[PDB]
Amino acid sequence: LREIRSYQKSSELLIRKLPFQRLVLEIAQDFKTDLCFQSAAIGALQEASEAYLVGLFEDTNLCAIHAKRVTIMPKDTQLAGYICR
Amino acid sequence: QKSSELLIRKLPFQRLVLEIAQDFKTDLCFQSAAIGALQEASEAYLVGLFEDTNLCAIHAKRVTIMPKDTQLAGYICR
Amino acid sequence: AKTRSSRAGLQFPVGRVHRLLRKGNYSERVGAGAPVYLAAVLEYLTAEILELAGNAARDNKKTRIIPRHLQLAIRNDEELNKLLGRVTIAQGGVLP
Amino acid sequence: TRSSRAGLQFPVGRVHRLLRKGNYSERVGAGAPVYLAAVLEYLTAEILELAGNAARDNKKTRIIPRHLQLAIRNDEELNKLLGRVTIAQGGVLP
Amino acid sequence: KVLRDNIQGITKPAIRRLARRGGVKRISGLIYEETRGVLKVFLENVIRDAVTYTEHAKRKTVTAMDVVYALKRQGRTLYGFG
Amino acid sequence: NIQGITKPAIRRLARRGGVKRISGLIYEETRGVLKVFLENVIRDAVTYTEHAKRKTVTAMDVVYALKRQGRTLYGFG
Amino acid sequence: RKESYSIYVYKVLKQVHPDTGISSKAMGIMNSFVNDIFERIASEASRLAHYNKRSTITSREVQTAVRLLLPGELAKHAVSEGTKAVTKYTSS
Amino acid sequence: GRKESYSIYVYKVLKQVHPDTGISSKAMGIMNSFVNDIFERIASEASRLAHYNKRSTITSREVQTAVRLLLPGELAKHAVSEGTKAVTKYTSS
DNA sequence: TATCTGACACGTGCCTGGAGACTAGGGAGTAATCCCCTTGGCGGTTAAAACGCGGGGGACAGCGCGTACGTGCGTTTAAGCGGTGCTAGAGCTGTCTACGACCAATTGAGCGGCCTCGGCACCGGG
DNA sequence: CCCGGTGCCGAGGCCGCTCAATTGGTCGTAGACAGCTCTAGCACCGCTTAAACGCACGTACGCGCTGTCCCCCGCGTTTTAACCGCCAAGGGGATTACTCCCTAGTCTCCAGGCACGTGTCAGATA
Repeated sequence: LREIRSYQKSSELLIRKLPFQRLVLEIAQDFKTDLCFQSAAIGALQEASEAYLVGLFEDTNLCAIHAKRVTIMPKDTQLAGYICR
Repeated sequence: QKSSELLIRKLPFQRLVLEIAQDFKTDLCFQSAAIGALQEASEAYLVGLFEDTNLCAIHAKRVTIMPKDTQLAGYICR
Repeated sequence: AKTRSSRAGLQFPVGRVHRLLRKGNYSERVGAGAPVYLAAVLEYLTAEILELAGNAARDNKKTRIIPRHLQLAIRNDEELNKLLGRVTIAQGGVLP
Repeated sequence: TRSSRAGLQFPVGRVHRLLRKGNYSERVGAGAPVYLAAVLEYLTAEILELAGNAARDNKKTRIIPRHLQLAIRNDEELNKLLGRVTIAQGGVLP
Repeated sequence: KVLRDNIQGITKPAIRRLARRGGVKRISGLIYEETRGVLKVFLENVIRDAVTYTEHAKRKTVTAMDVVYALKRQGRTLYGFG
Repeated sequence: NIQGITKPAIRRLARRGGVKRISGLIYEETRGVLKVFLENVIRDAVTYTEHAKRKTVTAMDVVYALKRQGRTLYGFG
Repeated sequence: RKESYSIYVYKVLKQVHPDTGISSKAMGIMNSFVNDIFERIASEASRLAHYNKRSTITSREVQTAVRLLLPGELAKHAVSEGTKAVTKYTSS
Repeated sequence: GRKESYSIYVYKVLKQVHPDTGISSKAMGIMNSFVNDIFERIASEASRLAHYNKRSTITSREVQTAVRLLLPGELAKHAVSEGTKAVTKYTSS
């Protein structure tokens, strides 16, 4: 609750930068070797991914609340992904 | 399900469409094809809605869809 | 063969595609090979979807394809379904 | 100018150069850029009104992304318009 | 000629058949009114856009293509009507 | 590689998303989901880039890729 | 050499909230938002033109496109001010 | 009043694939609308690519990249293969 | 199950979109250069994360009771067919002309640097 | 932290260079308007019967409750790499200039496409 209010109040990014950058680069390497990413583009992916993720958890929480539970579960995320399409 | 024959009655649906349009701008005509297209779109949309509502109901371990389910589906559809 | 489609061994009308591209104001100029490529893609996709439609009709022992069959094919194939998952088919019905 | 002719702050000429360049149509009507510029002015005015209100409520004289995010998400119509929109550093509604 | 409350024209058995096609088995009574509301909202939205299209084209007759375009606005592309 | 998304990071994310209690499997599921989402966005961005015959993905590349996903991103020129 | 709407957004800011500033980061958001809305309306109007097989994007096209993209009351005010400005431009 | 449609070509492709199979008018109409829809979507994407790269012409390259974007993985790959093959075949003559 | 049939398939006739040749120009391919951002590597701090433990709030199961929904039967309503008759409006063509495209010529608005200044936070003492 | 002064640095004002907006005029034609025409829609009328409405019933499901058991949360402690700032260099994005090559445009030529007229079998009709 306190953490919920604290984080929802601010707009600082949550995922540590360098790890996320390494993730993005790993995926890109999987697609096509020796690509380069501007720090700006990695930041853009950071923002988009974090916002998307946040929305996903919002929907998952809605589903869990609907199911009378309080603890989200993989089932909830499956449902949120499915309905939204 | 096995078939595709329309499910909402034609004429009542037509009168519904006309009534709705009456609140936007009077004396508009509708090609029978337009009415048919609207009916098909509504049928598909409602079938999708009920599929999602059924998913939600199963999720809640219930069997009887309830308006709460519909609301949930509409909302998660963003 | 004077017709470009014949030149490319495609049943679709290359010339019509080119005319549409120019007339549809998608760009100022239209590459010579661009209509060719696009027509090839369109013919491929139509052939693909019709493959599954005909197979479904065979399963239904029907010589003629109908919207029911197209709906079936689109919904059953994962890829097409992803491509056309946001679509509605006249008298399409839905998968059981 | 032309914007002056219409009392709009937005660049009529700029909008006109864009309508032509972006190949949205063979030709472009004379009043079309005027109308479109006015519309853009109105929409930005509404966004900025709400942002300034939020900043005042937040005791800040300089607007920042979070303020825009709040303004957008709070107003029903705008939220409807920008529902698919994610704002850099936007944050989320409390 | 006047019109009235034709929303009820979507009778309970109609909605029940709809849901059945959707795979639903058991339906609460409260559903019917809610579904009627949702359908009304959906039609309001689509018809608003279709009528706008027509008005722009200086016509008095909503044509199927107009509804098709309106649906496309909603992102619900429709086939089989041109 | 992917596991760089620390459990606590997901916890913070969900907190911003309003969640209050989270099951253990949530972490792995979220990791996979985000992996898929990125895979998609980066595929599209890399394609945009390759078409431009460039070797360096650019912020605009990602912006368009998200635009295709119905994910308009504001604040990147 | 690059374009933007930043300065005009700033002028609007002074028009509406004389005593308020905006972060460059926020000005970027404002600029991209204007670009997005402009592009949406423009493409919408282009389709209106092609759809009725006219080659001219006249004010009428933009009016209907706005009436389509925006929600109800926002559209009402938008069309109001747009038509108003168009009239004035013709007046002078 | 002449009016365009791909019904003839769709019918031809049907003969190619399921030669012993007919098609209803409604199904043909659906196919016609489907072809128009994808044609339009690919053309729009190609146009946006052109204008993104500040290039004034839609060449084969743009359509290729557009197909790679719109279509899903396996379909995209197969279509790209088919398209490049057809372009090569055409340029050969 | 004929049969018929009209829905698909088939011929023919027209013609209109498509195709080929030539031109010219500007648009795109190429290279050459400039220089910036990108990576990469290190060391230092330290906040961030990783791990363990304890308990307890919450998920899950089971049970019991009530009741709202599915089923059926009988009764009622209007949806559908046709059918028939009228015309408002779509569509198509023909005419004119007001409006937009090009371009030549001029001007100051915008762009970017330059400076400067205090609002909001840095900074250095309480 | 506060706290007044710093400062700094992002806002904000100013400067000057300018190149894109403005303006004029011309010419073309897209678009406006009108006239005709012919369907496609509307209504209305009667009829039929299929569908819908309502009643009654009972029972399967929702819902509340309990009661367990255990999976997360919070805390503490220990480990880590994320961030940092620097610096080095170098790959490639940006910019420009130049060439040739492709495509719009035209004329000109004609045959596949499409409509319309016609035959005939897969499936609907009988």
